Amino acid sequence: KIKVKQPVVELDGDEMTRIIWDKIKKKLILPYLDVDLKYYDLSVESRDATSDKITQDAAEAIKKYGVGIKCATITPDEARVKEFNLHKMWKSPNGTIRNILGGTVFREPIVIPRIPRLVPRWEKPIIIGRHAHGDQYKATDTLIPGPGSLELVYKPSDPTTAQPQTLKVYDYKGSGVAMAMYNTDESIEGFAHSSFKLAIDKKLNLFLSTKNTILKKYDGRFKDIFQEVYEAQYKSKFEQLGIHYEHRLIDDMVAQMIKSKGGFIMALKNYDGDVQSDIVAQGFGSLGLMTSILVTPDGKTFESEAAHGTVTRHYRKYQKGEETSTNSIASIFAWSRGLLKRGELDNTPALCKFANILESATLNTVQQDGIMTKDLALACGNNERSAYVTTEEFLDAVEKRLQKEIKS
Amino acid sequence: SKIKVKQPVVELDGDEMTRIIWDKIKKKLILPYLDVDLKYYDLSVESRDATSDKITQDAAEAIKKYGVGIKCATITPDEARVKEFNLHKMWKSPNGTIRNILGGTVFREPIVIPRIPRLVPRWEKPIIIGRHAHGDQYKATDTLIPGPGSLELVYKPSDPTTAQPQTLKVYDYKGSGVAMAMYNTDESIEGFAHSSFKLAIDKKLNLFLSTKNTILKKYDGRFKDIFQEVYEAQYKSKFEQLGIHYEHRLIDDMVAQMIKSKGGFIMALKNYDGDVQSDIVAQGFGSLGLMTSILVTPDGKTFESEAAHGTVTRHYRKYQKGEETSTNSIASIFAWSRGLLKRGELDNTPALCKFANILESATLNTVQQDGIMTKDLALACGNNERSAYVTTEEFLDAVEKRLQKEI
Repeated sequence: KIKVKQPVVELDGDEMTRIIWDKIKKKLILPYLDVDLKYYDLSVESRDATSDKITQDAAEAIKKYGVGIKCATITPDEARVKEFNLHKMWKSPNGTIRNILGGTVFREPIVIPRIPRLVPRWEKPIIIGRHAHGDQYKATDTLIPGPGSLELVYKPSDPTTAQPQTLKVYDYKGSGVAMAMYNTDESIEGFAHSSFKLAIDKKLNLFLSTKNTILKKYDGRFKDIFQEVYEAQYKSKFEQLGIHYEHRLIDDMVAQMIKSKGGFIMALKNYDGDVQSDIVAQGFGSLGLMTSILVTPDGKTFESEAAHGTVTRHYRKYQKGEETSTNSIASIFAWSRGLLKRGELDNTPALCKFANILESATLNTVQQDGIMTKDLALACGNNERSAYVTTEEFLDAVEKRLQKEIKS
Repeated sequence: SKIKVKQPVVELDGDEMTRIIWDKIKKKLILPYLDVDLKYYDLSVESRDATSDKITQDAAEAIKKYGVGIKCATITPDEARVKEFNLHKMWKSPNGTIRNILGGTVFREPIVIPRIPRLVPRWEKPIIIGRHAHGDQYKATDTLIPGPGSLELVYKPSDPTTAQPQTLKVYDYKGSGVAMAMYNTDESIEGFAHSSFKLAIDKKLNLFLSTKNTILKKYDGRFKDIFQEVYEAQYKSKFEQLGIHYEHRLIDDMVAQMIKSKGGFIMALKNYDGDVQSDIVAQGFGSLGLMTSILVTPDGKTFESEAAHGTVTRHYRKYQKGEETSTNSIASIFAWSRGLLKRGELDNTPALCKFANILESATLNTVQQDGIMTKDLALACGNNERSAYVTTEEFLDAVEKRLQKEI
């Protein structure tokens, strides 16, 4: 058994992804690793009970130990709130964790050669650096009942060092909606730093995307700080490596991305990184083939998460005792990438090496042995029922592939 | 000879290379065949500067006065542009100003030339984006925060009897940063709704509203709620009879699904999303240039047909030196034809609608059948050599030649 030097923070999730999660742990991880798992249950029932405090505790534990691994959770809506006697419509646990940790959520596709790419030219991986902090995800929005004035008001704590601002937003002549959001220079700076370090580390071109021609101050800040940071510590390293940094308007970027062959990093603001993430994932093959990892600017805190959401459809079938074919690759990779970041901080090559053949064994099950879940089988245009295996059958096959590739 | 257009048309001139092809189109493909009174508004950078951007204001009002506006691509100035042009102020995007004054929805769909390869192979049917043309980030107030302090969204109602004042805490800064507020009205969302549903019925297509209502529960919730209310009130029945469906989606689901789809549906989108996604769609179908963009109003009496692909100076700079140029004009031609189509529909002038359809037909056949195309479409087809494409003037000459035949 490989000794993990430091404990790992484990965040458990909901429904089908939770059922899959437990088997990954007990079969693909625990048998091979002596690891101290700090368990935090982020299920809807656990969150509702603790009044969502568990999410905060879990986030703070990741801050303490350095590495967190998270299972897919459900963000409750009106429908689920009514069915599962929920106190309120609890905020996204991912949003809460991201806000506490801050930084950048790096998302890139899990490339399986056999899978058809919906955007054929995309040969090389596209990495998305989604700023994890604020904007829409920490926004204040409200209904405007009728005619009136809307104002943005800033009051400095120290009126001697800074000035007050009362900016005219809008004069309503009827009912409508109003929202305000924010971000800090500290957070945008960390976002930049991580974007530049990954570009250097992975030898790729970096593109920041905003809309600074429309939002001159809010987006211009993203552009200015990035260029500031680039000139501060990264100019030489970029020139020596032969890679380029460039700011573009979100129009050019997304368009040039569709037209490209891939092979570059797109640093995106919280919202854009969220939307484009799925475009990229889907373009490369499927939503279920994408890693997602939160990194802090200091390079010591990590949160590896299962990107794909859990479908209730598969869960009910499972509760009825019917068979399921839910992919577990995203969940498996959540573990492996988390275990990698753990091994690099602790300086444990055995752990690093283990996580690599774990990934290798999972991908080879699909690529080499043709054993896969329904979604991939269909993506390959394999309409036969005998084309795919069950949820359980897939995981068992990966277990045996793990055993095989460990000994060879 | 020369079809008589009853009502005058408002024309907005633009910048750089697009301005040059604009004039070449007008003089060769438009003026020789129509008796049009063109209300001319120069929306170039130098023109807007000199008038302190009031010419953009004038043009928007003219469009509302007459009904149909045809606009050329313009420069939205930035730091570099201010330096190169000696601008007095970094003028707001004219498009934003125009759309704010007129309101409504901008409809965008690819101009499909089957010979041109699709970057998203499965896209066999046009995807139409219905972009909300009103507020949000295109009428927002943003600012810089120098240090620690509070940030509040303050609302004071005009009638303190029907509404309560709102003072909401947005943030307490512990450092320097950025703040911004944006808005939208129910009246504008209702117009967005009506335009979207009407189109879906007109074209017999499924309609999907995308939103981030899981995060912006009140703001984005209002979009979903109004659309749904409008659907049930006067469109649900019609949709069911046609075998089409309206559905509200999360922006995450929709784009992923769109990329996965075979196409052939309308995508109602908020201002920002419409801007971003329409360029993705245009690109996926083959070329960013091959795209129509027309703003409509809920009442059905005002239109703004536009060229939305920008100007891209790299060709204009070659025009300055007297060098050769191969810029695509299909988009700018379609801006005219679509405008005149709306003009013809309004005036009940069948001969104009007929001329506009032939103009489109000729323009497209020049590429599809005869193989005459500009540098950009040639590279899309996958041919690097020079003899693969023609010059800017050559393409327009070819279109004109084919225009004269099909008449």
